[PDB]
Amino acid sequence: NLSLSQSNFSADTYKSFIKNLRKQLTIGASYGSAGIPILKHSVPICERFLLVDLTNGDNETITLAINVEDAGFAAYRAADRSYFFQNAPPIASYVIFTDTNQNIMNFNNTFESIEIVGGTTRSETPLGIMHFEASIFHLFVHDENYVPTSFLVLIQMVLEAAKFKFIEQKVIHSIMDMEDFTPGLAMLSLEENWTQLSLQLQASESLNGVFGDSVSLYNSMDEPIGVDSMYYPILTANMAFQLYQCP
Amino acid sequence: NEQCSPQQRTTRISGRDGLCVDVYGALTADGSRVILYPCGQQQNQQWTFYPDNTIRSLGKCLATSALSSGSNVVITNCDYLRYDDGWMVSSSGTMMNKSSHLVLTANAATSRTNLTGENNVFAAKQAWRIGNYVEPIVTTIIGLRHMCLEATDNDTNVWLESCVKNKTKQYWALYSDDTIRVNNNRNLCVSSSTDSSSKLIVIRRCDGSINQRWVFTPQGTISNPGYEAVMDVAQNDVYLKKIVLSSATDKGNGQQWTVFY
Ligand SMILES: *[C@@H]1O[C@H](CO)[C@@H](O[C@@H]2O[C@H](CO)[C@@H](O[C@@H]3O[C@H](CO)[C@@H](O)[C@H](O)[C@@H]3O)[C@H](O)[C@H]2NC(C)=O)[C@H](O)[C@H]1NC(C)=O
Ligand SMILES: *[C@@H]1O[C@H](CO)[C@@H](O)[C@H](O)[C@H]1NC(C)=O
Ligand SMILES: CO[C@H]1O[C@H](CO)[C@H](O)[C@H](O)[C@H]1O
Repeated sequence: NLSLSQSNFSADTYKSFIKNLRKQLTIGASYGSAGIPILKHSVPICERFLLVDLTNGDNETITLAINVEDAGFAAYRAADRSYFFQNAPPIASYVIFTDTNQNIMNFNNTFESIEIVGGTTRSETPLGIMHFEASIFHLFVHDENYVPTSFLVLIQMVLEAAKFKFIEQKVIHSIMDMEDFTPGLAMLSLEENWTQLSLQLQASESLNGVFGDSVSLYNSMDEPIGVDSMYYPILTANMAFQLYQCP
Repeated sequence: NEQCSPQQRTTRISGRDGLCVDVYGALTADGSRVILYPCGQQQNQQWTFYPDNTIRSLGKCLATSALSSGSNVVITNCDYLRYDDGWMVSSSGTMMNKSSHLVLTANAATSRTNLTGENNVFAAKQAWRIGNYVEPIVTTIIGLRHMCLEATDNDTNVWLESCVKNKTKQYWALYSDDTIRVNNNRNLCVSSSTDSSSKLIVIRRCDGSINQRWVFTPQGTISNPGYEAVMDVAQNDVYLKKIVLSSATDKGNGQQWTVFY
């Protein structure tokens, strides 16, 4: 299983962790004219999950199961226990963490579902080394009070980081500088539009690299940049892979 | 999903010095000329793309004038071009005529310069951003050891320095002609060496050349597609204070860059 531990922790190993995560998610990826790998689709369940271990400084480890179709967490296993999002694939119980005491969390793996139940948004939830550590702990013990926020932390710091090199860079700066941050409009607008960008970018094969609809990505000055084509370096040199949307 | 096959999109096209592709005078008739003009909201800068590989303003298609290089680019009646394979726009922003291989080009930066069909050499004058947002994208450029490209020696050289938030000379403007420019002085462009003996990347006065055309690839390189090479840190050592042009290679991390905007 791919791993990121607190012992071997730095900007460089985090960068390496994300590279290998991207690489393994994009095994067998399709490619278009944009050259941004598209994730696999209609994957047999028995091979639809990529397992990733995370370990804090107190050597408490959780294994997260990433759906390789959409690069979102379906479940995680701590010790002999495991916890599944109620929108994880129905058969996921029979393929992963089979040798565990399995539980169902009463919310979906989406930011919307997690924020509603957690009672807290991503912009109120700080990100950094300390919060990565706490998240691993709170998930390992499964303190229900902190399970929602812990996923907001780790979904962003691992998966959205994998999805977007800009987000990866925000986490690199936070690790390097030992400076926590809450995400702003730039980071959130990428997360909001990963699925929309995937659709439009694959739809653009039809129209010479031009999108069916515009996508508003914000910059660090809170200025909305409208991406209606593949000819923006903030998309093209940012997004690492896509959701399968079009044949 | 019907959104996988969108039937049309109206956008703008901006290139050399951030100026837009413009039908001179908004003229209806066949052979009406197409020019480099300051960007605006007018109808004759609106360009509608279609599945049949046409690009249309005023209800008429964009087209090259002649078979050989040199001649203008014009709008003409579409029916003229219904059994023509039309334009292909490459990954870099090179807009090419399929059958002829001629590419959309701006031989000068001046307002009302005639756009033309020339032989592709991947010059900055042949690079175009298809998009409604025509403004230069202000950003830092982070590379090896998580350090920023900084304009140095009165905007003549470029090398890596520790990133400092809001430090003027570490900010760069990415123009619709694939140029990387000093944000404090947008007459100046990052450039591959004009001297044949040096590979050292420099800052020089913008001139639309092949040296100044830079493509941020999805694989994390900054490519000069004309010279078939990428930006690289000299010997993977940032303290050498030299960024060079080198053939693409996976040995080291000196050719990896992030756009942080
Ligand atoms: C890309 O370039 C090619 C070649 O330069 C263009 O093909 C040319 O298109 C014109 C207009 O359809 C063709 O026109 C007709 O020629 C006859 C005489 O043969 C004339 O009587 C008609 O009034 C009309 O002008 C022309 O033959 C054709 N040339 C070739 C070599 O096929 C094409 O239009 C360009 N495409 C774009 C979108 O720029
Ligand atoms: C989770 O997603 C399912 C569809 O897969 C949806 O029916 C359900 O409403 C979502 N969760 C909640 C709490 O709404
Ligand atoms: C004076 O403006 C008009 O002509 C110029 C060229 O002279 C441009 O085509 C512009 O789009 C049009 O509105």
